[PDB]
Amino acid sequence: NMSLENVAFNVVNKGHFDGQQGEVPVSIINNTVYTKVDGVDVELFENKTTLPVNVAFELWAKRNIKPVPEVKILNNLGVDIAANTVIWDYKRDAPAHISTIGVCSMTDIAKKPTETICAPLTVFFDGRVDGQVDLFRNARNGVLITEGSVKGLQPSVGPKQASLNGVTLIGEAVKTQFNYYKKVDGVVQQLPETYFTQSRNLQEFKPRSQMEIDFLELAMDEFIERYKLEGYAFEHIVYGDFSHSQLGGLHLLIGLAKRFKESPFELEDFIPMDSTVKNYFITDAQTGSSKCVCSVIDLLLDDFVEIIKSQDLSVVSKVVKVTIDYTEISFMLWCKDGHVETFYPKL
Amino acid sequence: NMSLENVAFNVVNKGHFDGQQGEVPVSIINNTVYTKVDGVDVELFENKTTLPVNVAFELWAKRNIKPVPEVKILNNLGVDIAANTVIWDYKRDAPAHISTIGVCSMTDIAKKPTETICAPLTVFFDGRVDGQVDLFRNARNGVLITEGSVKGLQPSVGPKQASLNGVTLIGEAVKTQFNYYKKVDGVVQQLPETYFTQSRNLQEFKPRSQMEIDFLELAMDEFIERYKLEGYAFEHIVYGDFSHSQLGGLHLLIGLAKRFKESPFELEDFIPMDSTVKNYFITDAQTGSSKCVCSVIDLLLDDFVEIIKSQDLSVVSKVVKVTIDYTEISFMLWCKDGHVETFYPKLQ
Amino acid sequence: NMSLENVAFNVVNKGHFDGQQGEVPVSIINNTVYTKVDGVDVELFENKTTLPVNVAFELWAKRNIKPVPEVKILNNLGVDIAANTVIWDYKRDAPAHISTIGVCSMTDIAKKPTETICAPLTVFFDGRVDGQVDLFRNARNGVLITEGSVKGLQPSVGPKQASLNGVTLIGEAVKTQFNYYKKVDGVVQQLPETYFTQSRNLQEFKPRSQMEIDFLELAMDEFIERYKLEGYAFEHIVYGDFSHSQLGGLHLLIGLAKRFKESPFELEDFIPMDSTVKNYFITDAQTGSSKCVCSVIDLLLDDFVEIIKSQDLSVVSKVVKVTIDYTEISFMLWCKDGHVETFYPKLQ
Amino acid sequence: NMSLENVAFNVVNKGHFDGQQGEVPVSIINNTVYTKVDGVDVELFENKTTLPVNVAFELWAKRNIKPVPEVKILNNLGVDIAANTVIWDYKRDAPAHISTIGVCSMTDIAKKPTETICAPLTVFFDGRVDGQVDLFRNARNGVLITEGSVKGLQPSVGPKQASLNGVTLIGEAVKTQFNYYKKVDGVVQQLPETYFTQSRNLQEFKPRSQMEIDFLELAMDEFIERYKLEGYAFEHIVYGDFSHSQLGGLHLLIGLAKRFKESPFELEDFIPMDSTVKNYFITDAQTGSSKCVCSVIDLLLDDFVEIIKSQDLSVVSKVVKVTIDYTEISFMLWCKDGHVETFYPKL
Amino acid sequence: NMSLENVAFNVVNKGHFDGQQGEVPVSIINNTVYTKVDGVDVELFENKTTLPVNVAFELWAKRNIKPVPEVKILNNLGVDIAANTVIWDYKRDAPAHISTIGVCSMTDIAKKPTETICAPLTVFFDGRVDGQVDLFRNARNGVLITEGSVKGLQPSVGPKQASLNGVTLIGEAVKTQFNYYKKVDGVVQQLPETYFTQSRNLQEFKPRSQMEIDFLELAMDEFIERYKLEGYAFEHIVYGDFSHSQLGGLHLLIGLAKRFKESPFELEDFIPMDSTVKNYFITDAQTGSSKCVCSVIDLLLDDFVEIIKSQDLSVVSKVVKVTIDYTEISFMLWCKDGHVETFYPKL
Ligand SMILES: N=C1CCCN1Cc1[nH]c(=O)[nH]c(=O)c1Cl
Ligand SMILES: N=C1CCCN1Cc1[nH]c(=O)[nH]c(=O)c1Cl
Ligand SMILES: N=C1CCCN1Cc1[nH]c(=O)[nH]c(=O)c1Cl
Ligand SMILES: N=C1CCCN1Cc1[nH]c(=O)[nH]c(=O)c1Cl
Ligand SMILES: N=C1CCCN1Cc1[nH]c(=O)[nH]c(=O)c1Cl
Repeated sequence: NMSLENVAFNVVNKGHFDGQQGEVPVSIINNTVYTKVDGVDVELFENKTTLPVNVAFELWAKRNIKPVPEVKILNNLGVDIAANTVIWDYKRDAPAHISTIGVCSMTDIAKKPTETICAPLTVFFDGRVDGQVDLFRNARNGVLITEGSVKGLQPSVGPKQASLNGVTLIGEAVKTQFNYYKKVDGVVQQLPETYFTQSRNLQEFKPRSQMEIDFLELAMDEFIERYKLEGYAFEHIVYGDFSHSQLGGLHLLIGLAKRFKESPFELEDFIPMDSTVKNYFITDAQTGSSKCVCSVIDLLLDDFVEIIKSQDLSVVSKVVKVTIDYTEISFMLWCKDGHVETFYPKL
Repeated sequence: NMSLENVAFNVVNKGHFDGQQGEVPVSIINNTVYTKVDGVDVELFENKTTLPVNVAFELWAKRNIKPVPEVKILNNLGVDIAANTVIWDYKRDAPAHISTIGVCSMTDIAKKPTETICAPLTVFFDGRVDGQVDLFRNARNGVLITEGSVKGLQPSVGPKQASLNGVTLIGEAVKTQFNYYKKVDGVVQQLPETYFTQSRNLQEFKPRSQMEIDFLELAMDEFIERYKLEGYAFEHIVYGDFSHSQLGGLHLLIGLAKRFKESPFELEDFIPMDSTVKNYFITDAQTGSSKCVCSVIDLLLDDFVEIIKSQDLSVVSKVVKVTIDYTEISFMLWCKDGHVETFYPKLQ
Repeated sequence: NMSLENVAFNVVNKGHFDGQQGEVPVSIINNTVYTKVDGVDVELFENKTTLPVNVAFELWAKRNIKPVPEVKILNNLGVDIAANTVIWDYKRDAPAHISTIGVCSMTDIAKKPTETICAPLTVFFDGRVDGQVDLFRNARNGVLITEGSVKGLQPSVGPKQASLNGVTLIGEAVKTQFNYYKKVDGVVQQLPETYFTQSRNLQEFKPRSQMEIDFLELAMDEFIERYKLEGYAFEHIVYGDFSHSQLGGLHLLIGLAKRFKESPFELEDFIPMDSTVKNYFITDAQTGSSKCVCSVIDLLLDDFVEIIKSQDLSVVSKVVKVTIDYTEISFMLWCKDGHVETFYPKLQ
Repeated sequence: NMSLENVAFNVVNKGHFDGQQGEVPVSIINNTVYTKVDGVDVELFENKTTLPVNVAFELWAKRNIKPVPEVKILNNLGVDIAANTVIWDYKRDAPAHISTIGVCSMTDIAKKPTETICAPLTVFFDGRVDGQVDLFRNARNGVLITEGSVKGLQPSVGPKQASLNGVTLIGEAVKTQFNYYKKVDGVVQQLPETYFTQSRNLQEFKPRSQMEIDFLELAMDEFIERYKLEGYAFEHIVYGDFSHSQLGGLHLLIGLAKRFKESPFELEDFIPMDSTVKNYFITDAQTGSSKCVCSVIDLLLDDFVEIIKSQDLSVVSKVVKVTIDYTEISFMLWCKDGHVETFYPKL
Repeated sequence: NMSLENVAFNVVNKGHFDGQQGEVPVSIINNTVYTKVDGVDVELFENKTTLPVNVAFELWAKRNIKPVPEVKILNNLGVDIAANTVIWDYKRDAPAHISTIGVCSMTDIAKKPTETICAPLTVFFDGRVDGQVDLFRNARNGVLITEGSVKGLQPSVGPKQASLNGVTLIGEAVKTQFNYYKKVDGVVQQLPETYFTQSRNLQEFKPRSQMEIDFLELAMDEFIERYKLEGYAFEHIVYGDFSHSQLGGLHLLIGLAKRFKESPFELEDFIPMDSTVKNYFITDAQTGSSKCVCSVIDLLLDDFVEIIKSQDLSVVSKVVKVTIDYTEISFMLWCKDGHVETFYPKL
């Protein structure tokens, strides 16, 4: 007996869809779902998706409320759809995937991931749910996460962090670090050695290494001396140059975090979605320096330092490919006279 | 077991809400309800009401599909709400009443009309439904229809016609003539003697008496001579006067029907609802004669002739009250030198 | 060169998308596309689909404007998608298929039907378009139409009529009768022997055989006597029975057409889409007889007579399967004492 | 001469409806009201209600701008409608009541509360307005507030705080503490002895007693010792247990306030309205501990301590009824071996 | 080849319209523009204007991304339309002007400002763009800004600050101080001597003079003594009186800034647009003092002091006209017994 009113009953009484029996009266208007509480309408859901309001409400109510991979990792691994769950994209306020399997009669393409319509799609499987490892083994295309080993399968250790109800966190009361596995055309695929981004944000930025503490604490000249970074344009690249009309550099989140603590600036997130590299239109409030496309990545500073120090500085211009979050990120490296001028990731 | 998806399943499978178990997939968008059929979306309902789309859909699916009184009758009798049904108002594409009793959880004020919230409201009861005559007997305020006698209650014979799925008709395979009863503050009321409007339409107009046949077939002059109508301004009032820029008269539907057969015109229904008197902005296409507010009533011609021949004609202008469809309709009567100049109903 | 403004320029200047260069100014508001003509806004398209307004506009502009199979045929043959065209579904005012191939960047799953995403889907190919017969020969799943012979493939002769810009017609200046071919999992299929529905409408109903002429012109009794139809309940099944509150029979479009000429009625099309069997909520205006779900099919009368005269009549009720428009339509047959009581299609 | 344009004139020139004469040009679009200022459109009102945009605009413009009872108190006392004013619900951005009396021609069921249509409804009367005490005396059902005594009527002293333009506050320049009176079916009703919630919020939380200062300042072991709370599971109940997957306890707002100062967490207010007990879907950012339905109440800590210490701890499971904000709040008390395990309010 | 899809291509790849060739797939729904990124819809623009969604999107994408005059200055100078650019109004989230010249085929009234349809309109010209000074000279009505002298034209030195992507700032990496020129009916007009407002906001308020530092730092009695302000009701006017039901005074932004640091209050901006004088409905959270129409201006405190000390205090009531932001601001001055009672600007 699945229905709009039963989904709303579950949201009101359980905080999300929990399979309970019951109904509440519902009103739909203004792309919004209301329920009646003691004679007046209370908003339960405002649709920000491109789906019909009542369909989006049901997928949101049926969202996975356990730690799940961040959407950027699923996208980077080519995931098209999830087995018997909904990965909600809190950056977009919308389902991460267009279709479902065994979730919702308006969006399901199948009830089980073994149906043949699913074979060409990369299905996400969650080894914490009974039966899903076996489904991964039978699927032609898929991505599997587990908490532990799967007999005979070679794992890839994922990022330390995961998303729990739209909060990205490294779990202490719950496990957020998974093994990853991937199959293409029926064949298990070796996932590449990879760096991971750290998923921090500008204002709550906390360092995760002694080098990152030093960078936030020392003066730039002091930090550069200790970590032997002369000639790598580290200031320009990480900390930014605000002296000209066009803002120079500023491509690591920790550098924006330091600048923001000192002096606020505006960041227009003009493609608002989860991605390994983010592009912002930045305007510095104190100087008026700005840049329409400022590419930013949150790598652990030690990782970025390892990457840039590995580069040959003998060419004026060069694409540098780095595996990050399982995907190939192209960096542009600009050099002159054997030292770096700039280095930035591309989206 | 109440559910949007179950309402849609009933619409798809039974043509209306029939209390069947089942569900179909539904999308709501654009103030429209869709359902998915073989991979594509099919429209089931477009909301034209001021209620939320899913609520309006459910009240529409739960509409009464038996012959029921036209909305103008229920309005004139002061009905506020219906016992355990929805009277769908097809002139407004909306429920006839704001609230419900035992129909829909978003709009219900009660499950049964015996709840005290219902005592002040004038509840419509339907003697065809078991138990509702007795519910009327116990109610403080109500209107009751029946198909036959009720012990101890004198009936008022209602109109011949009723509304069945939005079609107004005089039933032959089904009964459409009801007895009417009304209670106010626990007291059974004597309903007044009344004329009834005939609820016909311009394009499909059927005469219902020999006088109406003669009016449609004879020339104006011969008709007036036959029924001895000199001095009552029938040429103005019923036939209409298209000779000046302001259209004169034309206040009886049969007169519009006769003109429309001969020469088409535009009628703008600028207050689109069911009422005993209708006002139209009329533009005649042949002549260009027009009138912003042309008040029109569909009386049997014989009834209209009885009314106008039953008036005193000795003052320039006055209000004439006529009980029609159970309500008091004001007409304006204008006379000169002992004869009619014009006579028209007012929408009020 | 793809662009909303370029799509609008083609609509304004060519009547549909024709691949021409140019642009006009466009406004989108109210799920409606406008363009500016001499300082004011003119409506080009009102979106009635569940797709975004600008996407629906483009698919509509890119609709196939040649005669194409009616949507019910394509549905019954299991077509999922069309190769490099849009079949516009004029009954739903929406694309017949959710996705496209080589039409529109928002809806395309592929540029060409040879991409592997297309292999499981049943792709509609059009032999009038160069290369598409060969694309069918190579496709895993498909339906092909042609105007003539294909070397090595046995044809199924399709219906006489097809849809041209939403008008269903039997072409005289253009060919509307196609050969049909179908492949499932790489294997060419033998399509079954089938009847076809005639796709006529109530108001414009044209007889297509002498038997149908006789049915429209003769009285019920003389018709039944002439074609020796006693015992098959044609009076109930085809002519309909309006004598009780529940309307009896009336399951053949020609019978509705004959009634409609004599006396109008209301048909509520409560699942508005193209299908072989249609269900209507019918209310007869003259009698008040009505039925919530009246199943109606437009067969040539001769075909219907062949079907009903080809059944065993010895049990109270059973399901009779009939191949119509390439699909298996279930009918319910009800008999008593060796004669028909009623016979009606089911929408399923 | 009441009209949409006159309501907008009043909003522009007086900040709200003030009965002044005048008109401004208005545009309605996107469920929003605009007025034209020097050639361009300026937003005056965005409709978040289920009423028609122009109707909601007029009720919002006609909102009571004096301190009024919080909506949760009116709801708890059964109020259906207000006499000749609009109580605006700033938690819902909507009128607290569906219908009006003498306010708005689209929503009025009557012009005066003495009309018989009002008799079955509990009408709110404001004794600060001339004539309303007398109307309360003539009404069959109603709730009256006053600043002072009403001859012969037995008062109930209300909460110290009230709402002024959506700000909940204890007045110093204005009076916010009212006497309350209530009638049902023509009969004055004795209002119960009651606790009141304190209406504080998470981030601006300020303590209102020495015990509350101590709780924010001392360590939990120290606080528990001083106030002799051993065996009442006070830590679990008030301060929360974040060590497991499912978040244990945490049912008093002061405990969330303390936790939030230390380490931020997300609170999804999935039924957004004013109520004595609130239910949140909480996710702790530092540990990943979470709970779909966490029931929370803001009682003065001294009040909560009085309540829990009053309980008999000899039964494993027991509903405990406490009058709060004039309504019966059911608490679940769970005990083992003569000490409390948990204690939480229900919504 | 201008089109909706090309505008969206530019927004995605360049951060704004940059004249680049290319297209992305776009969806329009819910008065919102989406583009498809790897199979799912991402929001690019939410229309808050009264224009059609796709038209508003194009004007926003084509917004001037250099420092431009704040909208209040353009409005005060009578500007109706801009030459070959879009001044975006970030206070209204909408174009500052209804029509355009050479920007957008749905809103253009002309392609060049020399067309005769433009003659009756005051056109904004930007002397930093090649050719626009000459266009100003040929225009019948217009306003011109430049960075430097224009031969033979008498300049007016504008405000120090300008708006860069909705951030108001005094430029250090870019120039924000312009010369202003204005023509009416073909004749160059002498712009008046004027004060300028400072365009600061409540929470980030930073002082810009020793007097402003003193006001934030000293006690009111101390500040008043040092700057010899006795008898000018400075406390009432600047700092506010919260002791009564109706909030007295509080008309300078610096006074609200000081009060807000000490104790928060609500400011309802009920006409949300950019203007020299702003009107707020204010409610003090600590006392409950409030005022429906509180007129506020951000003048440098030294400027306000110069203005009030210049006034003759011998009349109970008097309108005082002050040129601010090039416009005539009327102040009401109320005096008794030779000292000020209050002084407030009018909107
Ligand atoms: N600074 C400029 C001006 C245009 C090119 N560019 C470099 C740059 N920087 C980024 O941050 N991201 C890019 O993609 C690119 Cl590309
Ligand atoms: N013809 C005119 C011009 C204005 C008055 N009038 C009569 C009239 N005729 C109607 O039909 N209805 C009215 O209400 C009225 Cl009133
Ligand atoms: N007349 C009635 C009343 C309910 C059953 N029935 C027969 C019928 N007739 C149709 O036309 N179509 C049906 O599906 C069915 Cl079923
Ligand atoms: N902790 C759990 C898991 C399910 C039951 N429960 C207790 C609880 N806690 C609340 O905070 N509120 C409740 O209503 C209830 Cl019930
Ligand atoms: N304090 C009051 C009560 C009504 C008049 N007034 C003064 C005032 N103060 C402002 O701040 N702005 C005004 O426009 C005006 Cl006017």
